[PDB]
Amino acid sequence: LNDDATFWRNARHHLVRYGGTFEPMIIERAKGSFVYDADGRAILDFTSGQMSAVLGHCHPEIVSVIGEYAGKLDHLFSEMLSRPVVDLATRLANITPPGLDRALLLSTGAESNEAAIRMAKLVTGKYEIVGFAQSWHGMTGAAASATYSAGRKGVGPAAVGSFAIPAPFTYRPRFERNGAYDYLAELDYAFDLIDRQSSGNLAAFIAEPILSSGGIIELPDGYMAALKRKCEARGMLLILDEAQTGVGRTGTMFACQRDGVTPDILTLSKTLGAGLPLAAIVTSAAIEERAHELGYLFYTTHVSDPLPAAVGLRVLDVVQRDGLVARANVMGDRLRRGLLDLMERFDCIGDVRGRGLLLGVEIVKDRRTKEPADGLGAKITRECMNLGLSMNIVQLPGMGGVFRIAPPLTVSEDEIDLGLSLLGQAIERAL
Amino acid sequence: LNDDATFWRNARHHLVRYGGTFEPMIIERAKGSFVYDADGRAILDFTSGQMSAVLGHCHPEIVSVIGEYAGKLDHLFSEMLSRPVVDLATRLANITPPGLDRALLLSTGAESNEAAIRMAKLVTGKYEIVGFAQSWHGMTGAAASATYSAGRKGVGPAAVGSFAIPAPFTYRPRFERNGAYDYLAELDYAFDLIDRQSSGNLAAFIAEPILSSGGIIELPDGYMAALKRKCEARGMLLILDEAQTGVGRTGTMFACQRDGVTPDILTLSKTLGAGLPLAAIVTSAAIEERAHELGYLFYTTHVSDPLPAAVGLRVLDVVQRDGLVARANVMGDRLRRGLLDLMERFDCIGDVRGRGLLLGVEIVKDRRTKEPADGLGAKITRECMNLGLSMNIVQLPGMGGVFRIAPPLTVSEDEIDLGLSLLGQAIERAL
Amino acid sequence: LNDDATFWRNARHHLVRYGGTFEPMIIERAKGSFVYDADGRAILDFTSGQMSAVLGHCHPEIVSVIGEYAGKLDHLFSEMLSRPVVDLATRLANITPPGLDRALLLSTGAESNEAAIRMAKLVTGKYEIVGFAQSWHGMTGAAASATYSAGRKGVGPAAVGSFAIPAPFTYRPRFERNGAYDYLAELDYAFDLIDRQSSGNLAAFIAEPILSSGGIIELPDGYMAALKRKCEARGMLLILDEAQTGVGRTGTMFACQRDGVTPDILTLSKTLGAGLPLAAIVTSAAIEERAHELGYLFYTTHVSDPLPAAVGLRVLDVVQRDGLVARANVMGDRLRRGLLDLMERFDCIGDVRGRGLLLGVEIVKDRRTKEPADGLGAKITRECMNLGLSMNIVQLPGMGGVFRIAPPLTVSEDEIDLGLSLLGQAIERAL
Amino acid sequence: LNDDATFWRNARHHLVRYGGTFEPMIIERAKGSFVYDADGRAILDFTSGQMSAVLGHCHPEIVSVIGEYAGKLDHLFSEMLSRPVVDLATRLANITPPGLDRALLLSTGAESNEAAIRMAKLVTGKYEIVGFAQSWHGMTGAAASATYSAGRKGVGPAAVGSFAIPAPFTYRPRFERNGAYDYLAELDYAFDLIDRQSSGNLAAFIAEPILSSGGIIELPDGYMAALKRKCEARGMLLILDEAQTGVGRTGTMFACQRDGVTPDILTLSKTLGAGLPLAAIVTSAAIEERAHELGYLFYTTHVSDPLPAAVGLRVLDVVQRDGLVARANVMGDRLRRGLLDLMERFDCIGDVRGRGLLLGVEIVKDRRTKEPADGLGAKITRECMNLGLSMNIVQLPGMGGVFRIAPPLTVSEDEIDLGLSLLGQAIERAL
Ligand SMILES: Cc1ncc(COP(=O)(O)O)c(/C=N/C2(P(=O)(O)O)CCCC2)c1O
Ligand SMILES: Cc1ncc(COP(=O)(O)O)c(/C=N/C2(P(=O)(O)O)CCCC2)c1O
Ligand SMILES: Cc1ncc(COP(=O)(O)O)c(/C=N/C2(P(=O)(O)O)CCCC2)c1O
Ligand SMILES: Cc1ncc(COP(=O)(O)O)c(/C=N/C2(P(=O)(O)O)CCCC2)c1O
Ligand SMILES: [K+]
Ligand SMILES: [K+]
Ligand SMILES: [K+]
Ligand SMILES: [K+]
Ligand code: NA
Ligand code: NA
Ligand code: NA
Ligand code: NA
Repeated sequence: LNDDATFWRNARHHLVRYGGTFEPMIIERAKGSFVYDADGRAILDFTSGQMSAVLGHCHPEIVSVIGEYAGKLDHLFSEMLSRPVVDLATRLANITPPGLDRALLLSTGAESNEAAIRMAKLVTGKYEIVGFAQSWHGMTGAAASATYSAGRKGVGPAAVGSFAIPAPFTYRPRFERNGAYDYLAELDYAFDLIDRQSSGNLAAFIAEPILSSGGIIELPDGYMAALKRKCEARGMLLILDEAQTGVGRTGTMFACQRDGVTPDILTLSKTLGAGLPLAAIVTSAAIEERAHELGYLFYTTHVSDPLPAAVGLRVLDVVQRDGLVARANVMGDRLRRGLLDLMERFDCIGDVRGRGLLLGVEIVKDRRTKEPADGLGAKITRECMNLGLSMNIVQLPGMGGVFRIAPPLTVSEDEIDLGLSLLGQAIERAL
Repeated sequence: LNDDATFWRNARHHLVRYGGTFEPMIIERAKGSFVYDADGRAILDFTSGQMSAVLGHCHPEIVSVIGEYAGKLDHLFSEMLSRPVVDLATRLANITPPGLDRALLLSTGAESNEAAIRMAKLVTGKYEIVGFAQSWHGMTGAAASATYSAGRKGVGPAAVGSFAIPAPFTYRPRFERNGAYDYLAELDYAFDLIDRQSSGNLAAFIAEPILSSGGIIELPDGYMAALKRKCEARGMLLILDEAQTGVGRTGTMFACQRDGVTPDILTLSKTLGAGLPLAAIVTSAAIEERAHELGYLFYTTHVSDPLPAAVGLRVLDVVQRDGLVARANVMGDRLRRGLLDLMERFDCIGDVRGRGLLLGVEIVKDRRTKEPADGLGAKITRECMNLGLSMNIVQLPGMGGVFRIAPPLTVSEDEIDLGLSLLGQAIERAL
Repeated sequence: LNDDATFWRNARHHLVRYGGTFEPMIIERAKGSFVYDADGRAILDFTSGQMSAVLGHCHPEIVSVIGEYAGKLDHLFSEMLSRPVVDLATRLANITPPGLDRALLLSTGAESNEAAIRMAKLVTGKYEIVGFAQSWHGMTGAAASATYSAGRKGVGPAAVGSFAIPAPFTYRPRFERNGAYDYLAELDYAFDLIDRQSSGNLAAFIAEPILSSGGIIELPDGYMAALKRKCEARGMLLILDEAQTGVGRTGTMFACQRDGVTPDILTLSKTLGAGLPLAAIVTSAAIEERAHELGYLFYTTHVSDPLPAAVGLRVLDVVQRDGLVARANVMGDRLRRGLLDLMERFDCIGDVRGRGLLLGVEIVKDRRTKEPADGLGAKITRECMNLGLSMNIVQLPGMGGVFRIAPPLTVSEDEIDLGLSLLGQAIERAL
Repeated sequence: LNDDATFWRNARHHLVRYGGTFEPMIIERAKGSFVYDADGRAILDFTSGQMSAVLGHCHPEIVSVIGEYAGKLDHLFSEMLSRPVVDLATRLANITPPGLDRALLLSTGAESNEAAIRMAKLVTGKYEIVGFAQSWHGMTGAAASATYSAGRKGVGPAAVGSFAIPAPFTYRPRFERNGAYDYLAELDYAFDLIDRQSSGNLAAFIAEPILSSGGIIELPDGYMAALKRKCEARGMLLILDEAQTGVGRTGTMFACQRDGVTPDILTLSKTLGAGLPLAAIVTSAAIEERAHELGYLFYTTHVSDPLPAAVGLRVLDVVQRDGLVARANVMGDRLRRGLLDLMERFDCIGDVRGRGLLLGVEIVKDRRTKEPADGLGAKITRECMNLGLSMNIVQLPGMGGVFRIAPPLTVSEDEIDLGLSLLGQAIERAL
């Protein structure tokens, strides 16, 4: 059982609480698209752990490689090179778009974002950063200064030069030009305001291709491209945060690949390490070169460690080989359809959005009003869990709560169906 | 060979440079107190990788556990608990001093420091942070704002409310009270200045028990304790950064254990993960409780992931079981003695300092003057490498460069001797 | 003549340049609505000096009082009270709206704004300030941090916590709700963005009732009132900057009197000192009381100096007695009509706006396009000067340049006509 | 009488309290070295109003000039030049040292300091400012960020990049080098710390030649000069704040004249306007030129207003003509001697310091201990007042309270004697 008093006792005595609430169970094992509690109950992992496990849990390939390096080459002095590093770095230059030539291998997403940010600041010699008002980039310093979906309060001033502008949001639009949502005019209007506040030290814009924590918000048609133009015009880098969208989750190796818009720095992590702590940034040779001339420094314990590098390489391998970017499209499409059927069935479902296997479902109380349904989302979620489906809903000011659905790229069709089912039941049972 | 042109070519085309210079070799394997290049040359790892591998490389225990969890329980949604987490958290409450009750399990040292810092800020409701002027806490946001040994330049304003005061440094003292180094009066004098600059929002003081990157600078007798008193008097937390001093490196599980001075938050990482990416903070139940009331948030992909948790637990186990804190004292003492013999032999050796197996050697040009010997340090280092001993020297304004010597806690006596020897030769050959 | 080489020589050798360009003449005397050059040429002062002389130049009443105190009571230790101070302070409590009870007497407008701002910060215990994106509050610290019409660049970071939102601008509207300019919805939309960026430390909103330097932009119907509501809802003070709108310039003693919306702090200066250096802030007894409890401090050399206090009292007197707030309405109305006739005559005149004797004229190249007419404004201005009429045009990104017309409240009708004429000619001659 | 209830009533209802406490009297007139209450009691003004009236109160010369311009040329558009301006600007280039060529004419001391500071920032392109830990520069933005004697608390973050270092203080020394106060080594030591905290954006150092509000602290022999060297070495401007030391108060036109060390920008105000609101900054032609190239802007209502300019010119005149810088030396010396006699008489007098007519008297409880005498200072002061001598004591952490004695440069010998007497009595009567 899940009731080990000792377990819960220590848990209560010795854990720092760091947000949300602990799931009332004890996970004892995980494999593929499931986790198993202490009763051996199998739980369908519709979020791939914390939105990371694209290969699923305990992937035999990973398990293989992990072992190899653990026993062969684990960790080294940060000034020593090894093959996994150069290989992974090289693979990355290779699978990313053109213009992305050199990589730096780290440990976390926020870390990856801090590296990028520091780099833009170094090469521009400026420090003002602009993000979206519903963004998430990490808990640390700079990444946190640019995160607006949450965390801004009660912990001192943000970094000097922090700005946000609204994310283009088709589902809940607020900028009309001629009786229609002109999100491109919204962008302009936001930028002028920014331009008016700047001290003249705009260094970069950071953006998630699809805002996840922000409620699965997809940058609409040509926005990304217009955005790059705002940056270029201002002598700013555009940094694309692909912690969750990267590595084939949206059914392209990299989301930025869909818009055909290549950023100045691309950051990776969650899906790169597929559950393990490995991250990276990728920049142009020109940018890398100037950073270097200017003395760029981003030296850590784990930068360039062989074991993690090895793990990411294997992940990229397996993804490539097992043709998982496409599987994300197939399954995603299988899932969307189901979500849309449910939506047919249930009025509380106000929106089915997202891409590939990064889908979002927006719970509303009234389709015409899109009145957020209060408590309803929490219910569905509670219910999914009982029914044995791990889910995640995010709730920001102004919108219905959103289910963030992101199963493993390796998920099966039945697993999808199974999931779609538990969900159907959870909603039925929650109304 | 180490000349694989392809290797070096890609390395040149695809790596972002992030500080220092790449060692001209290709590390192909590592085991125990050695790394091996592409020729199979065995290199004596006198820094335990990047000052992390207390168990040495590829420790069979680690290799065991790594495998287990990789294939059993890897990564989970951050709201799900599992045993390694609670166990490690519990172990930590247990082996740390009194007053340290609850832990948070993360991925990196800077991450660990950011968590701590944010926590102090949350509970004090203030934001000014004070560190030592030769500190190192990480590359990220807040950790970087409090790092003064380097990195402050060319990357925008530091965080609002950043201060430093000089570290008590016996080897090179600058505050005299009655014809003697009154480092305790220095502390007072520094604090008054701080008090005069504060906006009245002093939240914490952060400190390394022994400044490593800063040149193996040990806080002298009663300083730590006086320091805690400065904090207490100001309503500030004292955060102790034990990324490298922790986990028995200085011959106590935790350096703060030596002074009998327990901090408000203790951070751990490097030696905790023993090469793997795992970190932690530990605080009092009272502090944890208030943080929680105030909504403390520090939510990451890898917080509470079972695999890393598992790895740290095993590390603590093995350290305990194999009685490595003591081995650090034995070996350390074996090494110090040798360093002191060399010092007898060579005048360029102006100082042998540090504790346990965290020793520092300060290169000078003249003992009477303690004139830093220019280029000499770099030479010795170059030479050690040829002789097959990996070394690390750090150089700050005002001092001779310092060798940071920190072999694995598992190192053998011959390995020590061997090392002491290569060093003797490197110096001979460098003069 | 105006060519005194010596004069111009020294002027060139010994003056720090501080913006704009020096008028090529030498002002030798001033009286009423004119200044006279070194040739004795009379220049019609359509801006009342630097938008200050509501009584005109060298007002006999002022000249009287100035003398009195100069020879009777000039300057005192800031802890000594005298009658002019208490009288003026009292007069102010008396003529200002309800809710405004206590005054602080200073020297400059920026000074007045800094006092207010510091006060809001003290009583809220917060520090984030929000202004309009085309505002002007002064050159100093905080006033400059909240000034967005200009000056933000090349002089370091602005104050921590600085924000702006767009000013409601009917002439050039950019926020449409249902095929119309919903400036009230714009306000909401701006505030949400602000709310999303705040660290949770919103202390105040500062605003000019009519943006002058910003291009004579009048807050439209009910905006001010909605704004106050944004502040109230957020626990923020609303500070109204009436440096130029105050003291009857807009045909009400205080512009805020028109909307029937009373701010938490009101600041005064330009028109208060009527050319002399005297300023003030006025707050509620409740606010004053709390500031005091919290130790409010704003101690200067000239706070509470009798001479200036005396001068302002006399100004208020004379304004009252000579019924100048009304004269501002009469003359203003006389002037608007003329401006509108010109507008009839000339297409380059795209807008006649403002209130009382604070009128603005927006030069455009095409009425349909409202394309700013480039160089045209500068011409008209040059021409006015030749014709003997001192004018002022302000030019911000996105708009035609604007003439800021603000003659003395004491101006005569013929003087108005005269002015309207020189202008008619200047435009004719500039096309 | 001083009891006008109405007076006190309104005073209570309508005055914002802004620091300290109101003197319980009603000043009705002032002339020469006295102010007179409502009973006609004559009070000996030992602080020249708020340390401003070098000509004394209601100086007939001033009264003359004030009238002239009031009725002739008062205030103008900031782009119009007139003779008083150019004349005063020229006079200033003339009486100041070499290297000081161009002036900017403003209204207040803080204003003057903000102009200077902004200028340094513009020309260095940097923003970090360093001052003394017991400084006073003004209540506004930047001036307040650099003021450390008080005001730092409860009003938000200071400006980004604010630093202080300790002022060299012979009376109460805390840095010993070889059994002696090495204040020059203190300076070095402070600067290294600063160097370690800087983001590499040191723009200027600001300093009062003698810290007044800070307790009449005179920069010792060669310090100023060493300081200039710190700045030069760092590419920083040295800005000298001479609000009170300037204009012959210390018995040199400008205190910096004594050390033969000329700053990059010199600011003036208090004694320049001799009670009226007029200030100025003076810089080198080279600096002015570069500021200008870079677009320097510091545009105010009262910059370059003829009336105030006129008043300062007259002040400089009269000072020159009436040979008041020397009178400051004579009288000062007359006063010091008396203070030293008192000191002979009373043990509570621990220190007689200062220069010219800017003397300070430090009250202590024990000469050997220099234990600040608590309440004693306040007593003496209370007593002086009863005896009819207006005095001012300032009290900072760590020192006895200090009387700041600064009578008019025009003061007479008997007036000095008279003062020395009331003081003798006040102390007698306070013990
Ligand atoms: C006290 C402390 N706290 C946090 C950190 C940072 O942890 P991490 O960079 O992994 O986040 C470190 C990192 N130490 C070094 P080092 O091992 O060579 O001394 C990593 C490369 C240069 C600094 C550290 O000493
Ligand atoms: C775009 C992006 N960048 C960096 C990060 C941070 O990476 P990390 O916290 O590991 O440093 C994240 C983290 N995402 C979450 P999520 O998976 O539930 O959305 C981690 C828990 C709450 C935010 C992220 O989405
Ligand atoms: C060196 C310096 N610079 C600027 C200023 C500020 O000028 P102002 O406040 O008029 O702007 C001052 C003000 N001095 C006092 P003081 O005369 O009692 O010492 C004004 C009341 C308390 C501080 C000053 O000493
Ligand atoms: C609303 C407001 N608040 C404070 C101030 C500043 O007061 P001051 O500069 O005297 O401190 C001003 C100054 N206005 C001008 P203007 O008269 O030409 O518009 C001074 C020259 C350019 C800006 C102002 O409009
Ligand atoms: K490494
Ligand atoms: K996790
Ligand atoms: K005063
Ligand atoms: K002017
Ligand atoms: Na590429
Ligand atoms: Na413990
Ligand atoms: Na009123
Ligand atoms: Na000169």
